[PDB]
Amino acid sequence: GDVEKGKKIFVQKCAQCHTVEKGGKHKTGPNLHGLFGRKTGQAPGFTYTDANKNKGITWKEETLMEYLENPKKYIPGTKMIFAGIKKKTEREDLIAYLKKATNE
Amino acid sequence: GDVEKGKKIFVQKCAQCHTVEKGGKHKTGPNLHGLFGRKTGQAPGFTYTDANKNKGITWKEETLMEYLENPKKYIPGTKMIFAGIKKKTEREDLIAYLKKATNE
Amino acid sequence: GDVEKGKKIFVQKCAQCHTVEKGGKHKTGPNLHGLFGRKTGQAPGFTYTDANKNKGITWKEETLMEYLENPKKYIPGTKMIFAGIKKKTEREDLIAYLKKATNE
Ligand code: HEC
Ligand code: HEC
Ligand code: HEC
Repeated sequence: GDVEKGKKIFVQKCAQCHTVEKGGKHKTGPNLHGLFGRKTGQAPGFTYTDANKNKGITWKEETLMEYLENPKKYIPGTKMIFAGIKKKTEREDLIAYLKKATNE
Repeated sequence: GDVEKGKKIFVQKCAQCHTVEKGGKHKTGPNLHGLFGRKTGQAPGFTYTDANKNKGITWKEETLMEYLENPKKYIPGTKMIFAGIKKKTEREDLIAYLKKATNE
Repeated sequence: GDVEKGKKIFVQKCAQCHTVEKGGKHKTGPNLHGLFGRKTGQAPGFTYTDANKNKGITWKEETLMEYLENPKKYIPGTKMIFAGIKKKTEREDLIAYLKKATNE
């Protein structure tokens, strides 16, 4: 595989939601560092859909090749954009900030 | 709730689509200034889905807690990304612009 | 139509995914230069959905007016955000890059 071309593909189609560096930050999507040889939905600090959290497979060339071809087909129920916040604590904190920030 | 903590959440999951400050601009989503105590779909100058426009509830701790847990469940039909432009005149202006810029 | 207003509409609701200038880059969506008088899904260098690729209509005021009011109704199956990579080649390159970058 051509790593050089890979980078460019990532910048145009993935970077908007993903970071790859170690210690990288979470955005719309989880940080991808340490992806290979690891099971789906295990990036620390990120809240996945139950589907991505339980797909159960290990990310590698074969699995990635099939997933990236059609994510929704490989993992029915996965969501690429905001679909809500599960943790009650998280929602509470967000709402606290909102009651303050939107009340200038 | 924790205001600080909530800000990091907003920045990571909401900022790309929402502004909170008074007079702040609409983006993909409506500016959220004066959210609390206001009825759904009432931000001046933003075109909501008929669903969000007519949900008929008032934004507050409880209503927001349920909505943020699962947006589309609370307001079936709500759209997070471009789903079209209702106003005929707006589509006309936009098209006149494209007619100019894409042929230049 | 009012081009000046049209430019404002495009900046707020289209710019994030589309460029218009000749030689413009492809982002989430395809560069739109040369849109008028061309068949759907004909932008060089962009991988459209089979739906957008074969809608078979010519982009003109009449067609755009309908499309812009409700895209998915006009072209069912069309996707506005990442829905997968068709070409096995790109997937291999992307995966080769990830293999390196995510392993820092
Ligand atoms: C935002 C609009 C995204 C774009 C564009 C891309 N991805 Fe993504 N990805 C996104 C989210 C929110 C999620 C999780 C969804 C869920 O169901 O919880 C993901 C997840 C992945 C994963 C799996 C990670 C894991 O299981 O730990 C991979 C491997 C992945 N995304 C890859 C990927 C690539 C390579 C992209 C560009 C081609 C890409 N994504 C774009 C959000 C978004
Ligand atoms: C990203 C979040 C987008 C936004 C916002 C807008 N568009 Fe888009 N558009 C996007 C994609 C990914 C695609 C292709 C979808 C597919 O099925 O492959 C498109 C396509 C168009 C087209 C047709 C291009 C062609 O036939 O060659 C047009 C005419 C178009 N989009 C226009 C457009 C305008 C004017 C927008 C704002 C009002 C707009 N798009 C937003 C992604 C996104
Ligand atoms: C991307 C686009 C987003 C993201 C990532 C978030 N929201 Fe927001 N939001 C968006 C839109 C286009 C709409 C309106 C949808 C429709 O018309 O059906 C909204 C609306 C809200 C609302 C209700 C506003 C109102 O009734 O006046 C709220 C309270 C809201 N969104 C909040 C919100 C928060 C706190 C987010 C982060 C967790 C968030 N959104 C993300 C679009 C988008």
